[PDB]
Parts: sequence; structure tokens; C-alpha cells
Amino acid sequence: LVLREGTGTSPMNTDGAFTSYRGEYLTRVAKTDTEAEHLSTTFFEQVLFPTKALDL
Amino acid sequence: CDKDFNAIGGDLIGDDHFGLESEKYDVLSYNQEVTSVQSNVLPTSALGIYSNPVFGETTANYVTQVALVAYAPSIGEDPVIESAVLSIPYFSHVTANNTDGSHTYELDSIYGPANGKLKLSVYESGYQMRSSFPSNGTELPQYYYTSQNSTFDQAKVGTRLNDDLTKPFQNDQFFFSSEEYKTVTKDSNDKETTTYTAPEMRLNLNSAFFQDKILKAPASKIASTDVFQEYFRGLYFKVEKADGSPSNMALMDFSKGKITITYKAKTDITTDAPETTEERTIVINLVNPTSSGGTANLLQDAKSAGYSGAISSSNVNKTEGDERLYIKGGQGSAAVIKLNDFASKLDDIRAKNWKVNEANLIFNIDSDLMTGADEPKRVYLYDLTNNVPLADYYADQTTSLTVGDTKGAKYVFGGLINLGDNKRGKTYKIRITEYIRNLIKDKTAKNVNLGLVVTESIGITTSNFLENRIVLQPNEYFSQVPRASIMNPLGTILYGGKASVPDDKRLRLEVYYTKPN
Ligand SMILES: *C(=O)CCCCCCCCCCCCCCC
Repeated sequence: LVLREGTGTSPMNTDGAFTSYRGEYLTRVAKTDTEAEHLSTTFFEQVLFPTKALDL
Repeated sequence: CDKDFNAIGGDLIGDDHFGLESEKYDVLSYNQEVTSVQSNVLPTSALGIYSNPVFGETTANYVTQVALVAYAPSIGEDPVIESAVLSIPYFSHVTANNTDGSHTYELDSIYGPANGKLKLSVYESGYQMRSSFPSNGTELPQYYYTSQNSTFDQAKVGTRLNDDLTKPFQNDQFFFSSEEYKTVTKDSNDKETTTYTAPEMRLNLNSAFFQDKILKAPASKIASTDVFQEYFRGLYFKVEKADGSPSNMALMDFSKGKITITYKAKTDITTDAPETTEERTIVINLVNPTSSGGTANLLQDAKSAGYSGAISSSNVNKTEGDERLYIKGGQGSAAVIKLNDFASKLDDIRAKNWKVNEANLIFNIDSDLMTGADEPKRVYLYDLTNNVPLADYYADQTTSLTVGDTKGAKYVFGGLINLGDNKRGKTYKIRITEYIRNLIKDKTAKNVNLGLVVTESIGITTSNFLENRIVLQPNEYFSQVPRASIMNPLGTILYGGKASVPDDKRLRLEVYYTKPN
């Protein structure tokens, strides 16, 4: 999903990107006796203030 | 048993076909002031005020980034801070083992009077520091200069943390002490544990500040290093002259400094579930100056009349040279040395098949001018054009004779002070045999500019950049300075190579040749 498009250049698939991200993983949870089956997203990593570029 | 020599009949043997002689060449040496230099990766920093009778007074400050040993900590429920102590170990050596355990230490690397006192102020920095920053497609490094004291001083929040007025030895009357801080704990079921700690800088910081900054802070601010460093930007150390007392400066290793916060939480409980409390401790370590670029040494110097006049651009002659060379560490000055005379005759030296036995540069100290001031223990000569060590430095693998003296290594290369019977410096001799040999042996080699500057350790051969490069000549620049020079706060005065200087004290290159005939 592209919420907003930048006003600059675009990095290559092998270039370094200076960005902040918040990741979460999707895991289907088994339907329990009292709770029905659903999807849950658990947080694992986040970088609010980037310091070094990440090689893509 | 016929391996002994004798001195009978030497006149009967014929003469050899080589002539061992020495030649003297003039050198062009002038002074070059060192403007704001990079103080971001200095292994050792200075904190205090040093008053030099000849060079002047220098004030050294320090700014560093703080970090947590373990991020995303579990402080506990209902935390109550008990104490916040900052400890920075001092360079000290045990001098006399005493009875009843304990020890007696003597502070090392302390410059200035032993009775000096300074007004120490520890503030919370409000200026975010970074090690690198993206640019127009490149990741450039971040540099903090010695002249950025105003930027860090203006962006400081609140008042000094060391605000315990009950102890004036930690603020307004601070002095580098040498106590052993004896501690006894009867926690061994009743038995005591007499534990001793080497001399260190112990300061009691505002407990209320750390209560809400860490113990009562949102978990989103101490989850990682990036967020924490943005929250707690760092610590700023400011020094001022104490009321009615001299000032001294000391070189410290802030990489081992840390502030431990001792508090009491409600314990994991759930078994007894009472209002009981447990003792907990969190450590806020200071960032490492070598592994991080979030540390700067703010060095401000009040150059004296003589020193400022000699290094001024109006009193420097780049054609003939300077009669006196003022080389000082830190944000001081250096000397540009050019072997123009040798280069002019280099064509004839290589045509006569002459070989170089040894080449040396002897710098004579001006004892009359350099009186009453501490003298540097060693000087360093490098290549100013390529900003790399000379070939002689790498070719010398000698180690200091004294065991454990890594600072006196490479004695063949030179640079060590030659003290006289009066315990005062007399001269510095540097051997550049390999550099001269390459010039005559290799025709494509070019005579590069040489720079002389004080050095703290011969091992540290890295270089620090200047905020603004200086234009020595049309296409010649002075952009970097040895890193070991910034750490040394001392300086020395040497005789220049001007033709007006007496031949016995004038600086000149002496080359010993093996003239084959
Ligand atoms: C210092 O030079 C001390 C004298 C060296 C040793 C003397 C003995 C030399 C042995 C020579 C043997 C020659 C051959 C013997 C039979 C063929």
C-alpha cells in the first residue's frame, strides 16, 4: 500500500535505504473453545529514528 | 681460540675505496596554526583548565552520549530512587601498600598544580548527536570540532545534576581526588566484605531528575538505543575556575564511565503480596569514544601574546622560514618542514652513486623561552602532503627497553626528548634514513611536505580532519592533523631553519653518505 509518494528519487533493489519501519508478523490462531478463529499481528522490531542506511 | 682482534699493523693495509662523510642541507620551516579540529574519536579526553606560562590557558570540556546496558528493561512496580552516582575511573597507580588492606594511589596524567580546584558542572545535553548522516547519495561521517562549545552549552536543559550542596568537593570546589573509597558490607550472613575501588570521579546526581527520566519514564523511550539517545541525548561536562584557587586539567577515559541508579521496586511478589520492596539497580553507561561518534572534546585556548604572534599569518614567512617554531597539541599549531635544499642537489647525488648511511633532523629546544613550562615527552614527524606516516616509521620495529613502556617504542625513528643534566629538554632527533634513500633510489619519487607536531602516543597514527582546510600554497593544503597531537595539551618551542639562526642551533638536515671512489 502506498499511502504517500515521495518527492525525490527512488532507490534501486540493491541500494541503501534510510528509513524508519515498524514490523509485525501475521499468525493465524487456532479457534479455541470460547474464542473463534482469527488473525493476530505481533510486534517484533521497530526503528523510529534511522541512523545508518540499510543495504537492500 | 683465535677470534680476538688487535690494533697492530693497521697502517700496512691499503685504504678502502669508499668515503664515509656527512653533508648539511638547509630546511624551510614555518608555523601553521591549527584551527577547529575533529574531536569525535579521541580515545582520551581532557577535562579541566590548564594554565601554561608560555603558551597560555586552555579550558577543556566534554560531551558524550549515554546508553543503557540492556534496553527495554523491567524497572518494576512503584520504583523509588535511592541514589544516582556517576563513576569515572581515573588513571592511577598504586604507590604504597598499607596495612589493614587498602592502598595508596597517585593520580596520573594530571596537568597543573596538585592543589588546583575547578567548578565542575554536569548538565543534561539537549543536542542530539549522530555518528553518520546520509547525503546526496552518500553516507558521510559526522564530525564534532573543538570550537563547538557554544552549540553544546546553549542547548543544555535544566541545571547541573551534581547539585548536592552538602558536598562542595563535587561541585563549586571539585578536585581530582585519590581516595580508595573503602566499603564494608556485613551481608555475608554477618561477616564483612571490605571491598576497595581505585580512585574515581564520584558525583551524586539529582535523584528527582532520574526518577522521572528513567524510573518513571514511558516504556516507548527506553525500548531501543535510537529512541533512548533521542530522549536522553547525553551529558555535558563544563569546567570553570574555582573561587580563590588554581586550576588543573586531567586526561580521562570516559569509555569506562557510568551512572548507576539504585532504587526499590515492589518485587515480583505474588507469593506474599505485601507492601515489601526489593533493591534494584540500572546502569547508564557512557558511549565509547572509539566505537561511537557521539563524543566531542570542547577545547578552548587563550593563546598568550608570544604564542599568538608567532603563529599569526602576519608574522610567518613561507619563503625563508621562521626563526622559532611553536608546536602545541590540541587546537594549537604545527610546523611545515620542506627539504628544498636537498631536492635541488638530488640530481647530482644520484648521479655520483652515493649511498645514504643515515639521515637525521635535530630540533633544538629554546631553553630560555621554554622555561617554567612542562615539556612534551615526544614529537612526531609525518607526511603533510599524503597525511600518512613516513617510510621510516613503518621500517622501525624497535620496542622500548623499559618493560611495559609502549610510549617509548621506535627509538630508532626518534622524536623522544633528550633531557640534559638539569632535567630540562635539550633537543629532539628524528631519523628519516628510509625517506631520503627512496628519494635518491627512486627517480619518480617526489619530495613531499613534512609536518612536525607533538604526539601523546607513537602507536596512534590516525588523523583528524579540520573544519576548514587551509591553503598552504596555490595547490597545497593542510587538511588533517595527527590524532595523537590533539590529545596532547603541551607544546614546545624549537629553533627554526632561517639563515639568521646561528649554525649551532639552526635546524638543518644532516645526511651521512658512503661516497664510492
Ligand atoms: C682456537 O682456534 C683453538 C684451536 C682450535 C682447535 C685445534 C685442533 C684442530 C684439529 C685439527 C686436526 C687435523 C687432522 C688430524 C689428523 C688428520
